[PDB]
Amino acid sequence: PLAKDLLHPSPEEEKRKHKKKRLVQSPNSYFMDVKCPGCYKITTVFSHAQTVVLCVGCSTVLCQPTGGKARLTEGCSFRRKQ
Amino acid sequence: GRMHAPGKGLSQSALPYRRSVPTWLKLTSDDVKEQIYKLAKKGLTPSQIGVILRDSHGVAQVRFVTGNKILRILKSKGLAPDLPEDLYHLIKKAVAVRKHLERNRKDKDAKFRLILIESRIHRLARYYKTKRVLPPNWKYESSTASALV
Amino acid sequence: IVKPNGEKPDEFESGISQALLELEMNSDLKAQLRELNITAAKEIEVGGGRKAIIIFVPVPQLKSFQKIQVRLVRELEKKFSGKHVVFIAQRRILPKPTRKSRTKNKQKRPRSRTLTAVHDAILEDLVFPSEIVGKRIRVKLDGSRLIKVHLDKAQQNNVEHKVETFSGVYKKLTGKDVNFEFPEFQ
Amino acid sequence: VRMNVLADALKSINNAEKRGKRQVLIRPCSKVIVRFLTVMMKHGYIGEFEIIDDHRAGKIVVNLTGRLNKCGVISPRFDVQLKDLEKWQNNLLPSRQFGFIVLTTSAGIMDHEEARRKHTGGKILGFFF
Amino acid sequence: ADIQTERAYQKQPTIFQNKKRVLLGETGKEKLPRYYKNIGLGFKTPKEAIEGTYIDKKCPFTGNVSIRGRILSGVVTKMKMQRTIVIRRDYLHYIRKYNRFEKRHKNMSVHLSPCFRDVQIGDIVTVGECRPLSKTVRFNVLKVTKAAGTK
RNA sequence: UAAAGUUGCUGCAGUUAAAAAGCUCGUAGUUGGAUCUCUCUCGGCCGAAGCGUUUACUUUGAAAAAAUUAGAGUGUUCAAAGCAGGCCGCCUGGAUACCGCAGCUAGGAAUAAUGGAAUAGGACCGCGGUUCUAUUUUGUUG
Ligand SMILES: [Mg+2]
Ligand SMILES: [Mg+2]
Ligand SMILES: [Mg+2]
Ligand SMILES: [Mg+2]
Ligand SMILES: [Mg+2]
Ligand SMILES: [Mg+2]
Ligand SMILES: [Mg+2]
Ligand SMILES: [Mg+2]
Ligand SMILES: [Mg+2]
Ligand SMILES: [Mg+2]
Ligand SMILES: [Mg+2]
Repeated sequence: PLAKDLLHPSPEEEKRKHKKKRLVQSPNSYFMDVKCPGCYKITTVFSHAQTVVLCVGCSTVLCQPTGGKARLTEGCSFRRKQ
Repeated sequence: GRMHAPGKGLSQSALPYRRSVPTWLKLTSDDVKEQIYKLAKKGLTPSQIGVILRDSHGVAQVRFVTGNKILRILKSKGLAPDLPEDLYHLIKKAVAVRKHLERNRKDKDAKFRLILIESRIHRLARYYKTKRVLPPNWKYESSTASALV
Repeated sequence: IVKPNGEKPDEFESGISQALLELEMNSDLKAQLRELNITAAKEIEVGGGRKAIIIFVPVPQLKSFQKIQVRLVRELEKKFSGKHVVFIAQRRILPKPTRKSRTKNKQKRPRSRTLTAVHDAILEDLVFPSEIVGKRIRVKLDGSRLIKVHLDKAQQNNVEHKVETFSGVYKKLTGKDVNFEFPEFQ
Repeated sequence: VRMNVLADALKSINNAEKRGKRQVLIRPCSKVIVRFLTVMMKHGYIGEFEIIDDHRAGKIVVNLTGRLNKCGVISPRFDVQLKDLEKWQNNLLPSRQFGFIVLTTSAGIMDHEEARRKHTGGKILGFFF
Repeated sequence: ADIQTERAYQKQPTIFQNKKRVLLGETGKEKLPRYYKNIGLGFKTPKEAIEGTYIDKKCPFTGNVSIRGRILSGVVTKMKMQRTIVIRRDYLHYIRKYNRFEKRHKNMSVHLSPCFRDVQIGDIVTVGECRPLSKTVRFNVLKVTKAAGTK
């Protein structure tokens, strides 16, 4: 305590903190590139998706809504964007 | 804290610092606008439009891409709700609780919650009157509440 | 090429216009700069014996410029030798409304045409290849300020050597001291 | 709900100084807050501070030197004339040798001594000593 | 708009309306000349008063009244009387023991001329002091400014 | 009246000493988050004209009975007082301040309200139109 630099927070404890309580608020979510097991072409998906994302180029269900992060279908791969 | 509940929760979205469109986003402002228009024709409120665009089409903030908010976009072209969506949802909730109450006369929690919902409706309606969104003679009536929704 | 608002082109503006024309003659991106139209240019001393070039691109054509900004900058760097080139949109700062004024404005001043907003946009365009990750204003003991800008590291090198060029440009056209640094991570 | 951000800032810095901490973060920030912190600067009571630009409202990280006994706000912001300034500083300040009353006049934000020099009254904001 | 609705004949006293006219100059009616005056203090005469036909002896522009003394402003609160309205003036009264103000108001019945049409509950009126026009009316509406959100 | 910070604006108290409504909603009231750095015409470069949304606030200026209060001068023998007095016919006073609030006045523009374009019921340039109208015409008349 006492002499603790609030100007230069450490990255680990900055991620440790709540998203709204950081020096500058940074959301915890991200955008994923989801690849279906059979379809050759990728889809952009929100991590905390609240809707049943359907394959635009097929009938496969890509993710299911949950309390927090959306659950990807088994086999459907994903890569973090940016 | 909550307006009508004792709870004091801290749960909301945290928009990022960067207001620039991400490079991977290949959608143009016009494409986003047409997607918004057809989603509105499907019968969705601006909230649902934003959720669908964020979930499936990979746009973070429509205002961030098109330089303009969703409701303004809908009102600009013409197809916008007669009364604001939050007021509409409040009226719908009040109608539902009233319908439940008229048959369950013994329910006293429902009466209390209904009064809370009416207070919220009145506050919102008075605010919208002061901003000229609603006509000054617009008033909430239980008899015509179901008609409005 | 240059179309000044005051319709008084000068020697450096003419040089910039003929250089852009030469690009339109011998660079595949000709079809871009045939439509585009810059408005002003200036050469200003920046570091010791060094100088820098500022091109006042029009606001509505800013994004079209930023589409091929990197190519334009590299080509002008080759043509102008060691002369750094920065593209900054030309924005009008309407005067602040004052009780001792007149009919100069029958409409409220838009927030985009304000000193603070104009300066923020000027900095953003000044560091276009990078992104403004953060901003920190430090107030010194003498009352002076210092705007320290956190830029993305993704595109460091590209403007890493261009450090102290943006600072000089901003000190010239804005009058405020600005320092640039790259955060370790986000 | 939160009103008079200046009161919250002054309470935060006062509590941090009572606790012996070397830096304090204040949020939200404001131009009134920055001017008050600067008049506290020029008299050596606070130290260097830095503004963090969150796009909603900035934060201020304030370095603290142990020279600050009290800093507070006076609400409501009463209008003070030149005649009543003596009564106000008799009430608020601990001595005539040190301490300052801060006020907004049309000339800006400044301590009571500068307001006397410029012959301008205004509205009281707070005090520090 | 018929202007003869009283038992007596309504007419501007200064204007003479029975000047002899030859048949050669009988192109319909003579377009009865209108009496109007320019009240000072930089107040413009409404075009309605100049080109109107109403008879109002209390009108500051076409009647027999002199604007003198105090010029005040108020908000229109009621318009339920004939040719006169009730405006509200709000202010803060200082209390020295507490160094604090309290909100006060007083209503004022002011004569409103037919030259000011489309006056709504809520607009601002600049009124000017005149001689007593009734038991409670001592002011005449000189200018009307619309509310902040009018159509 | 002070003591009485035992009426508390300054500046009091409400767990147990007297004290927070049984609980919630809710009109009025009170309070309310960041944010925005004077000119075109008239008269002799100025004097004029608006109006910059309006203020609140702050500073100045004017108008504000005397007595009383503060206060300058003056040995009532001193003093409370008084407006007198001093020099060898002259000389010299009978000042000044203060006077809430509201109302006038002119600077300042931080603070605090308020507005200015989103059915464009927008600004500026020129255009064109529609209508009515004052006088130019013109030694004169006409
Ligand atoms: Mg509540
Ligand atoms: Mg007593
Ligand atoms: Mg005492
Ligand atoms: Mg007690
Ligand atoms: Mg008890
Ligand atoms: Mg209780
Ligand atoms: Mg209330
Ligand atoms: Mg505020
Ligand atoms: Mg007196
Ligand atoms: Mg005396
Ligand atoms: Mg006065």
